[PDB]
Amino acid sequence: VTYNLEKRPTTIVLINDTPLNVLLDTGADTSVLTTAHYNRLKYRGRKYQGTGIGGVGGNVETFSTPVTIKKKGRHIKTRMLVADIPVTILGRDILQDLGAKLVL
Amino acid sequence: VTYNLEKRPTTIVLINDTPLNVLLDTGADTSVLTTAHYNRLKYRGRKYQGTGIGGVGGNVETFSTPVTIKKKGRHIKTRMLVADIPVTILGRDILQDLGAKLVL
Ligand SMILES: CC[C@H](NC(=O)C[C@H](O)[C@H](CC(C)C)NC(=O)[C@@H](NC(=O)[C@H](Cc1cccc2ccccc12)NC(C)=O)C(C)C)C(=O)N[C@@H](Cc1cccc2ccccc12)C(N)=O
Repeated sequence: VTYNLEKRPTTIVLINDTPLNVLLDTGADTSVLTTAHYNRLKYRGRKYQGTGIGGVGGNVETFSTPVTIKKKGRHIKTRMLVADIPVTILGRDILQDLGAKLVL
Repeated sequence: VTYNLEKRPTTIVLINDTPLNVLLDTGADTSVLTTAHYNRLKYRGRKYQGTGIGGVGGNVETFSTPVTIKKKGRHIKTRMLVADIPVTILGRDILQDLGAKLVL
């Protein structure tokens, strides 16, 4: 599917068997699940301490956690960061894995 | 051109006749020039007070300024926000104008 950017590009993905609406963000180097979302997952793996991320408002502490993402018939097994951010974002690391491309 | 997201999707655009490397960010609702970049523009228009933007680290104050952007043979005349952020970002407002699309 093609997102023309009239609205924020969001889609539902299954993370640890829980359908979540996520933002597809080419400006995010890495993917981050909101703490609220991490707490609603049907299954959770261990929490590994992380070393933060930065954005427009400064830096925020993170932890990392193992997840399985299902979308586009792919089963991706990776680590995602967790942080108190406003929305769950799929960044370049997972976007590359799913085959997403930005065309200008 | 197609960005496969192995690296941050950046490109050079001319803003007020000044070539700048900008980040193409589908996660940004609106475009923001860094203060450093605004100060290096060959030409600058008036500054209009704005009402901030938010991101991962909280909110940051902004002002808006009229600009002309040239890229892909288009001449776009619009307003961009200015703020002390780490990089200049072209968000959905300008991305839509240039015809960019994200494909998943
Ligand atoms: C972890 C992600 C980080 N990237 C980023 O923060 C860049 C990424 O596009 C982010 C997603 C947004 C969703 C947090 N975008 C923004 O912050 C943009 N905000 C908006 O559009 C808001 C959206 C927004 C705000 C509030 C609530 C929202 C609820 C739902 C949806 C959107 C929401 N609208 C407004 C009107 O306030 C700004 C750029 C215009 C990142 O890649 N960090 C890097 C490198 C880095 C370090 C320091 C500062 C950076 C600043 C920008 C990009 C990268 C930066 C890293 N390695 O840590």
